[PDB]
Amino acid sequence: LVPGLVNLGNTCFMNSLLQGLSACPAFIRWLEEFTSQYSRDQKEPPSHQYLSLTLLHLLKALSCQEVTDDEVLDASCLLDVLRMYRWQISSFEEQDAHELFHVITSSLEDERDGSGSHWKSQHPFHGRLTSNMVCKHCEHQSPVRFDTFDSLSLSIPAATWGHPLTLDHCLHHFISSESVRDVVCDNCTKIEAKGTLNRTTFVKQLKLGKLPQCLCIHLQRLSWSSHGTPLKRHEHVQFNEDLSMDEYKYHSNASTYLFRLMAVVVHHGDMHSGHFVTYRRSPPSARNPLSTSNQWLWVSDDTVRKASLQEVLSSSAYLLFYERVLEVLF
Amino acid sequence: DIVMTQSQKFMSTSVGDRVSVTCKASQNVGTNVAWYQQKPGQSPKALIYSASYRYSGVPDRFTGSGSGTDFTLTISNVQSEDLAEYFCQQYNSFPLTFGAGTKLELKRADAAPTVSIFPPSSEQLTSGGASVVCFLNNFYPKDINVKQNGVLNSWTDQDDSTYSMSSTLTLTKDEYERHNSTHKTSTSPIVKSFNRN
Amino acid sequence: VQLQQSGAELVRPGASVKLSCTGSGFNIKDTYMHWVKQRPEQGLEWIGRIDPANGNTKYDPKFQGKATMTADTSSNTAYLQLSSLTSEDTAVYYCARPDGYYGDYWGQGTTLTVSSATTAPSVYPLAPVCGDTTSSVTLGCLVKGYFPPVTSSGVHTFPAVLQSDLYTLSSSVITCNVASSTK
Ligand SMILES: */C(N)=[N+]1\[C@H]2CC[C@@H]1[C@H](NC(=O)c1ccc(-c3cccc(C4(C#N)CC4)c3)cc1Cl)C2
Ligand SMILES: [Zn+2]
Repeated sequence: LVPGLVNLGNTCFMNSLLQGLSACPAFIRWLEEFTSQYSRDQKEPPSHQYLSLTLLHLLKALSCQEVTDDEVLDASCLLDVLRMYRWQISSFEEQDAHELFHVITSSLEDERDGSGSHWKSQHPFHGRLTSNMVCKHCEHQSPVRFDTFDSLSLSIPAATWGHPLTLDHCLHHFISSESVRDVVCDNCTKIEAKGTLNRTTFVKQLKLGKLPQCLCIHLQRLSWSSHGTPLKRHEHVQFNEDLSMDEYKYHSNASTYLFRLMAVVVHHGDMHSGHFVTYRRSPPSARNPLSTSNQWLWVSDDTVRKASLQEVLSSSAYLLFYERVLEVLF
Repeated sequence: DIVMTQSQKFMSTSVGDRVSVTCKASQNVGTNVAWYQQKPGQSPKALIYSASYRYSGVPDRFTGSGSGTDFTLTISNVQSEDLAEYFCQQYNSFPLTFGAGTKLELKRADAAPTVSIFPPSSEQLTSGGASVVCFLNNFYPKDINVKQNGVLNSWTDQDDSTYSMSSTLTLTKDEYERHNSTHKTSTSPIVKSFNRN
Repeated sequence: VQLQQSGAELVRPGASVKLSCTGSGFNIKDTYMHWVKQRPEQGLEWIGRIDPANGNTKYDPKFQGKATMTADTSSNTAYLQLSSLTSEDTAVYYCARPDGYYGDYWGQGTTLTVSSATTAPSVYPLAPVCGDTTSSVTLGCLVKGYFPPVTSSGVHTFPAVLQSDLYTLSSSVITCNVASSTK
């Protein structure tokens, strides 16, 4: 049992996300850590943490049982604090669970930068990509260039052979990078007779450098047609409860990076009828707070329902919330 | 285009063996390879998709593995149902190229062939023909080499399990009577004789 | 539930042909369909891909100006058209419909053969009479030069070989028993 969240009208892009975030215990602990961290010898006091305390207040209530039977919470307080930051919704496509995830993370970085005299920890969704290039003709490679992410936003590939789509396919499609042409190579010492070794073709190599504690994967199901009309991807992408991320590592080593599914945000319907909804694990009890559960839930604003894993895995995922786990035992 | 290269066109196995068929890609094809099975006289059967996922009805014996550029299909606790041709298929890029195909084969203790040759039948000479034939029967290691132009070879698919072959020359009447004058297990050839009378 | 195909046939080089595939427990409009060529040395070759719900067809560019893909919904049938044939086009052609739970559906093969052809053979025994009884000895026979496909222990039979625009075959073990053919 978890408490529901009220939604009169346009607030279910936040309810669905809040049910997903509250299913990531590492994100909750980071908030308890982030909202209580400070430095002793500093002379400036820390800037106030309206968002991270409001977000922690909600997510901690969404990771316990409902405090009175069948209670329904009200997260409108969080809408008000996000408007104290730089954010207002202008159009309908900003009522997006993925857009809000970036509005929240971006605003938590504001709270982090706003207390710069005190060490505040970095949030567990943060990770890095590594750009790299290798010369086809001489195997020489470039220094790495870094890029940062809070979610792996994956474009959904077009069908070649009619095999089912997998999260492996969408992830590889995102990291897979092309051959490049007309590029000078210094190990080849090329251009022309101005050096004396064998314009070349490179291969771009994009892989994962820092893998986050909480991994957010986004399927780009909502896009626009050629001529200004909404395009929705309905194709099922097959995902699993346990996810190996070793095939995407930059570093060539044997240590394993493994993730366990915590929640799935789903988008149902189309225009007028469209709705965001969330599958999530049930939170552990105040006894055994440390041992997570294997009973899933389906949460739709004020409505909460028990769900089977077959139901979660057969859904049409929009956001997949994975959390780093060490070994397979469950 | 994508070139899909499998290592060996034939691969030997025991009956309860662990076999791994391998494939090398031209470049990174992501996870997008599928493995097919084909028994002789039948159409292909898809086994694995997305490099490692199985279809319905595919036994736990079949493990797909690999990412990007190198891939392997593994059959462990092999069964007598698994002797067939095996293909890889890439569907990352058009065209949807296939591999070359590996026939996996059942091994027993080695055996040398038994040989025969037969001169042209009178029905040939009485109609102008003069073809001569060789039989190369029941060799176990499949490899051979046998001896000019006018030649034809034909191989059986291995049975008891063993291979067998026919070979022949196709001469005409006058030139046959005018010009009258190996295997893995042997150091020397054993081709028999015919001369005349 | 089958993905049924048309039978085989022969034509001369330079002609043009059409092949057919039809469903039996599904509507081909639901999902994409492929055609692939198979022959023993060059192997399996994908020729193209059709979305039977519309006219969209994607080809391998080696076939693009020589193969042609069509379909019809009410007859639940897709067609592959082949133009200006040569001996290199002699092959078996499959249709394919993908599935997400089961493996993809393939049909029974459609063989296609081209040559400047018909010929019924004469069979020639292979007894080594002038040899020696040495028992543990073997015999056989052959059928020479046929076109276009021809009719117990101890026996082995070798597959047919195109001598030159006609077939030859032999088997090993006179007693032969062990209008295509006309015994
Ligand atoms: C509760 N969850 N519901 C009410 C509030 C939020 C939703 C309902 N809104 C939508 O379902 C909604 C939101 C956003 C899009 C969207 C996002 C991004 C891109 C697009 C595209 C455009 N334009 C390309 C389609 C659409 C769609 C929907 Cl249906 C109301
Ligand atoms: Zn170079």
